[PDB]
Amino acid sequence: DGPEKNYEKTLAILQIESEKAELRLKEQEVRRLMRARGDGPWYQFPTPEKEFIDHSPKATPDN
Amino acid sequence: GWVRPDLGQLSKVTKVKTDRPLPENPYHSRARPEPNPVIEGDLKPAKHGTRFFFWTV
Repeated sequence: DGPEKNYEKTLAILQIESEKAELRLKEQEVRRLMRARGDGPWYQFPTPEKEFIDHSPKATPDN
Repeated sequence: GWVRPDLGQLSKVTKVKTDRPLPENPYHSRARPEPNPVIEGDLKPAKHGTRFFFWTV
């Protein structure tokens, strides 16, 4: 084929490889923030299930 | 005129009428901290696949 194909394929490859490089750097920045701040969907660490708290009236009033 | 309650009557759970207001925050609790906001959207395939080193797919 002509030079066009090799040229424009190389442009297509470079774009793919470039978009991937920025996503990989963006994931490290994201993972650094979720882990240190716990305000994101990741690195959520368990806290006791509140559904097993006994809400009934007790033998004593002060509860 | 006093009648002795039968067996089981003193242990019943009765309803009492009073004009005292119902407390609304009996535990003096603070405001519960906000939940982490949910993320909206439908799943799309991962951009350029796994993006794992040199693997393409």
